Amino acid sequence: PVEGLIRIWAHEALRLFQDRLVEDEERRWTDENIDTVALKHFPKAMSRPILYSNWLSKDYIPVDQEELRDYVKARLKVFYEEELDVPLVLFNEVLDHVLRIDRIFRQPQGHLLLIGVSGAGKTTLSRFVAWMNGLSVYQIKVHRKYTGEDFDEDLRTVLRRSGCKNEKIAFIMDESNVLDSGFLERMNTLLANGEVPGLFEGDEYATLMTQCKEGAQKEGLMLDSHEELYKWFTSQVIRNLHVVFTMNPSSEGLKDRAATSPALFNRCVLNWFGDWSTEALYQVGKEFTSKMDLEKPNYIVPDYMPVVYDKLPQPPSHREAIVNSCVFVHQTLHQANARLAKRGGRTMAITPRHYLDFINHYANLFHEKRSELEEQQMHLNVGLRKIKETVDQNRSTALLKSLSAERERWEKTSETFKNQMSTIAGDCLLSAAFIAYAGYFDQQMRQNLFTTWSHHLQQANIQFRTDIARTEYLSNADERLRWQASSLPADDLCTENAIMLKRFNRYPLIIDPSGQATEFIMNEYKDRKITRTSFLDDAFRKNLESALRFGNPLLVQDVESYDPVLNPVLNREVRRTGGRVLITLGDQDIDLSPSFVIFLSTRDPTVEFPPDLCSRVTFVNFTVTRSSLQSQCLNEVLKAERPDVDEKRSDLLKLQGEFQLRLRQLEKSLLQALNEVKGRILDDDTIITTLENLKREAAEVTRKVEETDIVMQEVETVSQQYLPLSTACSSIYFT
Amino acid sequence: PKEWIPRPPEKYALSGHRSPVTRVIFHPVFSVMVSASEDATIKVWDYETGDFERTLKGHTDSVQDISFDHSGKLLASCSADMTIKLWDFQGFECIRTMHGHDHNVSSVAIMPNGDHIVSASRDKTIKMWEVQTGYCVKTFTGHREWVRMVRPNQDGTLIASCSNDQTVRVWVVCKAELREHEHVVECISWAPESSYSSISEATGPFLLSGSRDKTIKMWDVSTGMCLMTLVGHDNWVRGVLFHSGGKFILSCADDKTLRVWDYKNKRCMKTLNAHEHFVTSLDFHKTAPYVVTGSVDQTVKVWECR
Amino acid sequence: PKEWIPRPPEKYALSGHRSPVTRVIFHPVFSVMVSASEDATIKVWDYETGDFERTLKGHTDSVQDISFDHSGKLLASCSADMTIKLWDFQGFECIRTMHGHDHNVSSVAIMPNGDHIVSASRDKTIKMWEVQTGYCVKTFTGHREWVRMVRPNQDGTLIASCSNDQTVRVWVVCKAELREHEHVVECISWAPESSYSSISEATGPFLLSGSRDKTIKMWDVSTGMCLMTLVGHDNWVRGVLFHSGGKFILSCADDKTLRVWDYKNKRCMKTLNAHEHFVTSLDFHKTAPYVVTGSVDQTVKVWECR
Ligand SMILES: Nc1ncnc2c1ncn2[C@@H]1O[C@H](COP(=O)(O)OP(=O)(O)O)[C@@H](O)[C@H]1O
Repeated sequence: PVEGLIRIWAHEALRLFQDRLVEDEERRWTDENIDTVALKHFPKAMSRPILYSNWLSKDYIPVDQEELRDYVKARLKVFYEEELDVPLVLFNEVLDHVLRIDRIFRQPQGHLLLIGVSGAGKTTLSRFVAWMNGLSVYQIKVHRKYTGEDFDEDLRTVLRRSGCKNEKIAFIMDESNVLDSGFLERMNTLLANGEVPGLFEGDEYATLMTQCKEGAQKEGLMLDSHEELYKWFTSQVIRNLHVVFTMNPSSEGLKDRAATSPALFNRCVLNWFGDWSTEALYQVGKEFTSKMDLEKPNYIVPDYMPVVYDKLPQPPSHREAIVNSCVFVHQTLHQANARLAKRGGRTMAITPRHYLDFINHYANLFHEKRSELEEQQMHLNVGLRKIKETVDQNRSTALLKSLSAERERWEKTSETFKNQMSTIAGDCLLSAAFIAYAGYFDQQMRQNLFTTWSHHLQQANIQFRTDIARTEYLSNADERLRWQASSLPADDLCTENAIMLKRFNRYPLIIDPSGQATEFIMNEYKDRKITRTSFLDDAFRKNLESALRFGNPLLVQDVESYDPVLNPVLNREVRRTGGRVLITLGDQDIDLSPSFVIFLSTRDPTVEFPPDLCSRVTFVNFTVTRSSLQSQCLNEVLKAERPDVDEKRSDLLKLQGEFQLRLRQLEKSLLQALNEVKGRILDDDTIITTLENLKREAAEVTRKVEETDIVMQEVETVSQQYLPLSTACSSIYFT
Repeated sequence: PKEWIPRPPEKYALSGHRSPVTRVIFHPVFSVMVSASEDATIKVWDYETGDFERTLKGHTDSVQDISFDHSGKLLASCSADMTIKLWDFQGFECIRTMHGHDHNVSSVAIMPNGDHIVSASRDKTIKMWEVQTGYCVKTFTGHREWVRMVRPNQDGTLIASCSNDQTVRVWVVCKAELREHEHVVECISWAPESSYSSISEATGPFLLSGSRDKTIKMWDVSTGMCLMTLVGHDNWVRGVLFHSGGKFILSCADDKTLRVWDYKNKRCMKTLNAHEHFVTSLDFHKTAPYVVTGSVDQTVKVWECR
Repeated sequence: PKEWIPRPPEKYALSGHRSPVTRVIFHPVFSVMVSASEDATIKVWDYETGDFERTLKGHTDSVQDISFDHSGKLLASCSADMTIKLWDFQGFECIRTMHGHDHNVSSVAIMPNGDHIVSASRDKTIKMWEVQTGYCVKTFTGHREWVRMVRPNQDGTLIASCSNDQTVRVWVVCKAELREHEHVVECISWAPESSYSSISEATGPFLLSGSRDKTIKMWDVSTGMCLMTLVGHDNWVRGVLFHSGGKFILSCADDKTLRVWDYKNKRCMKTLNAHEHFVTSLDFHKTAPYVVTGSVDQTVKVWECR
């Protein structure tokens, strides 16, 4: 009908004069003026999601979003089974992007330019769309000492594979290899004409003519002249080959590329792939945490809504508020790096993979902490049920009053379990936000970020507990003592850093000026036979597979000489060949141990990083702060002046350590030993000796009080004399 | 095919447990059964092969009973920690947890249409819930004591309940009170359509009542007349259910024995060496020739039917 | 007597699988069907009664394909755990297991003579094994990548196969390559001898090939000339088979529809809304008026022919 012609008219309008716009105001302008001109020239014509596809029929038909989402989800499951198996969530605009790359791959010479923020999936989405369209994907690989001759060899081989072999090929690449001066000319010619002269000279010309002979014979056309066969080769390249370039949204880069490659902006099709809008953030947060039990029936709405995502439900639900906060904690990083740019600091790229790791850490921490808390409450229940049995049934009264304090502590911990279920979600939210977003900030800005997040959550009436330290929640005493025994400085910042280096979703960088963090991370994983190398080391190529196959962790320094060959490792583009896991490196394919992690470290703390590493690696800063410096400032001066007092302080602190550990072990042994017997406690007499032998070993708490008194009374010799010196000297260091 | 009766030996004897059993059921579609326990655990074994698949954790106290939706995706469980947990059997993780019960929950039952769930607890109240949201839509009361078990009819309109008050109460979402029992009523079971013709010549709707008085009594739902009474159990009855064809009744009691009752002839037909310790509960597969019994003996034996 | 065609509603709708379905096939002799699933399992059902018969578990990874000897005793299966398992369909036990494929094996096929078995796998090679010993006797090569499926002709002298290279290859125990598909080729079907007359009206041997283009094509094997192209599927093709008499072609595609085509007129006639999701495989009973379709949706449907 007429209306269908209007639909295709408007679809072409919105896919030619809206795909390359930058700001949302321009898009609103285009859509509204399309509506007005449609009203003017032709008095459900304009259903909001104008959409067209050929995957619900044999030809180009309108489609609806829901069944398209179902189809692409099933086909993406098949894609997982076939190629990569990287869990990808489906939000709204990804469908639009998928249909757009499909449309351009349908067109001959369907070259694409995708202006998108690094980490936004502009490569893997293109691979996914290319896969179902019968389009094999060829990606360039960059190694050390990469020259133009290697790239020319790749171009010769693939042009043979596309011209004479007659198989459809796509070229999804980014700036990585494009940097060199000789690279740009070949693409400026290829995207323009489809043939690149002065490239096939030598015996290569003769052998590709020989191959084109059999190619033309198989196609069915007889050719026996070099020039006409070369024309057929060119026409085949026009038929089969596709090139997709992905660029970061840099104004200077765009101007330079428009200057040095007009055909790249003339022949290719433009798509401002861009960054994820707040709608996309809301959709990802909603759908990735839809399976989690974040529902609170007793949620009360505040009067004032902090609105960072529009079109919210007027009454919001608890999960809706949580995902709203998940959007807020991502816009807060934008605000923070804006402040850091305005003050004159160094800013890192803000990529959606940060948000993805934030949500993954949210789910992981939520699951783990809920499980542990329920397990300990189960222990509490069985212990109370075994003490009440003892009560129902002298040495028995002595044994019942001996466990009186433990019984009181357990009973007091029991009744607050509802409040512990209440504030699990907010605590885990703040924890995950600190894990993901606070990687590359100093102490003061980290505190500022946490304070703003706390203010936002308080404004939203989201329940969380403030009387708990950031390092205390994410780590228990045992691992903290292990870290302190692994040459980690005893301060909150390095505690957080150790939490990053153990509990992470992505492989990290270490920003260490002194190299003490290298010693700490070498001592931590020494049991797994840690080994160290560097990017500039010539044996690193040999060492990579030796680390990967046997699973021994690898430590790599000097990341300012970064080799992109680790790109599959960072993204974990693994495949399962049944009982084995296979990974690719461009040169060779090798197995992976189930347990493997690579450690990356940076020496110079002021190195600006390209967004390719920013989007695929997290950050930790081993900086120095006021109290942190004061610690070794007091230790050094005390050692220099009074060796005896320093030795006494070290011994007292150590003896506090293992004795606190002993107290914890006694509590655990009194809990578990009580539970793991079903024979009425009174009836058992072997039991009474052990369950009153361990309560009697809990009198070392008074010894612990004794050296506690000693340390807090003998510290006045130091802390009341060297405090001003330490304060002035730390101020001196920062000045 | 309406006449396969259990016979020994047990097809499989699964003792991979560290505490007694409370309930056992077959998954409606997939060939798997599940078992509840007092150790705050729900265990998933394949009865067709007898291999261990996984364990479901998350409850903190004794899991009192478990129920399945008609679809076979939504799994419900209740325990003594006041909570009713909804489990995605596909994803194997607690979709949501329920709060509001004042004291211990004995049983829950997903309604056949799979949109609501109803629960029975020690506060002498019956609560019906919205599965998708977790909001308590309504609460039925009138019972005097612990509501030991509640079961809905095949159409969801009528829900029956038993308690320590010895009165089986039924109401339409008190229609009838059945107070003549000599002792606590332990378990109930709606009669299937297959037994309608058999019951008619033996003498709706029609309902059972298993009790701690060592008797099993069949009932008329509308008028509440005790249609008959099976006799012969030596201890407290814990589970009563009909055969798939409605011709037999499979029952268990604490007499360490599983009995098969021909209610047409009003007599016990067959008795099995159920378990060394008391028989907790039973269940009869709708179609396949398998039946299962899990006992307070830390074992979940599967009888084959001939 | 060559014109019974499937029509709705289905004779049976069996939902026992815990996972999607990869193949469905009828036994040559007994009135039973057999299907392989993603859960590393095979299921044997009775299509006449629609009742579950058994499960030949033993595989570790997803069983993708299954094939029978004519005698009905030896059953072949292949799965992604690198292996090919030969089973006694009388004793229901793995007679033997063969290894050697470097990656996932997609398809196997017992030759009609029952002396050897051919297998195709992700490593772009085809291997021919002894049925009674399990020794790799032959290894055809030359595919660039995954051999999606392999089939021998009626006498077994000639073997055809389809891969991701869009090049349906045929060779004697390379004779021909068919390389004018627009996309990956999923399934093939050696045309029956009974079509030799009808195709002569429509226009050897003669070979089918369905592909991700939504295009089924019939081809001359000896000359390699593309003979015709049925189009009309709204998604990827996954299965194609001729009618018993060669008068119609039944095909399955991911359009949630099973199509019945008259290739003489070169047009669709009948369309069956098979399942709510992807249809992965089909089969035609050689004599009985029934067919089978297995879908991603975990449901196997037996379709009544009239
Ligand atoms: N929407 C998304 N959902 C999940 N993962 C994503 C998404 N976008 C990107 N990724 C991650 O990024 C990796 C590939 O990103 P890529 O397409 O190379 O983006 P870029 O080209 O900007 O680096 C994958 O390993 C994937 O895990």
